[PDB]
Amino acid sequence: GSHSMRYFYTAMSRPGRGEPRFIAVGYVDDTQFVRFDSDAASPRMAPRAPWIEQEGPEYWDGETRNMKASAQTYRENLRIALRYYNQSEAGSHIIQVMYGCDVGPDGRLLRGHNQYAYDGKDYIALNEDLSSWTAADTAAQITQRKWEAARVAEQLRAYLEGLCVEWLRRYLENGKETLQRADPPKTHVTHHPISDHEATLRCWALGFYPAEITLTWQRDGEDQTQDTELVETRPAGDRTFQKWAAVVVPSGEEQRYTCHVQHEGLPKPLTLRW
Amino acid sequence: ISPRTLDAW
Amino acid sequence: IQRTPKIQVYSRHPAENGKSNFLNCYVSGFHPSDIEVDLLKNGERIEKVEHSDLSFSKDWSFYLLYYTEFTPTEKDEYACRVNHVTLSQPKIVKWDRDM
Repeated sequence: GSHSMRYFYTAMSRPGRGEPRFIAVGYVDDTQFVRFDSDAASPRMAPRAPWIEQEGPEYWDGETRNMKASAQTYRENLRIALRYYNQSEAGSHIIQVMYGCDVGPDGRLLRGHNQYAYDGKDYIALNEDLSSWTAADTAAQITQRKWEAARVAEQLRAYLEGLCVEWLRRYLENGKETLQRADPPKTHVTHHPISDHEATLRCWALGFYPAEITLTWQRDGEDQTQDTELVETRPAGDRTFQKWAAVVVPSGEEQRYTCHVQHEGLPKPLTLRW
Repeated sequence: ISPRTLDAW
Repeated sequence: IQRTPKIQVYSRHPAENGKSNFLNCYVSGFHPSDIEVDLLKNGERIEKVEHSDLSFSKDWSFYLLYYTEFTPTEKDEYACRVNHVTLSQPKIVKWDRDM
């Protein structure tokens, strides 16, 4: 179906402990495929998925160069942000950046993304038009003005419509056995007595990929949204994800509860019961 | 591939 | 404005005593990014712990997976010990094989 590529950068200042650390990671959908860490003994863009390993030395050296340059830019941006927010050089701060393109099944750009945060708060974002900006605050408006003046959006649009989509298409092909394979959840319901008149029904989804999944409990065919404990989808470490949804049910009423599982790897949503 | 769009804030 | 980690401790595969598995501690939703995570076996720090590369969610909060190969038994207690600036003391989350 649809796919995405994302790059995420985190630049973390640490006054008195050297230059800000810069860590970048790249994802296709929910699969990390590259990393860079400026604190590594020998910093390089490094593969983190098998299907990227085939990329040649020009790719790796180019990515490494780009990451080192990006680290420098974001170290500068950290210094700039201090100014824009009237902040001390003594504090630790963080810039995060996301870039992304989403494509449809035919590989055509659905939309592009480029967003920035400072200390975990939205700073500036490229709008969906890939032409204009939304600045979160008056500091970011300074950046906006600079980026409007320099027609930065055009360069970003060029990347997002062009290389991002093209390289995503390539990765999708090279990694098709995994990137284009949904692993449906392995589902089951467990029962955990809490007391003589209540038990937890926990609906498990395991081993699924991609991460997007909907687990819902119904009681008498009514969604138990407010009464469901839903843990964050979590990585198993083998590429797949896990999630559970639990409801506390009256003893003997277990059959009034149905767990509903929606996942792209399922031809139809599953209904489960204890 | 990572973007080369390096813009100072 | 800081965000405290969510912590899940769990295994890669359903736990089966005497069968090799991976013990995971997934820390997420935190900000800033510095975080100390230990996996504990009977209160003692496991030496061979790896973690994922720092990434973050759409709300900019960070997540990391820490993990180690382990062979669960009936008696051995596993835990994840997390320290973060938002925490006055390390938070210990015990591995519960049913969660």
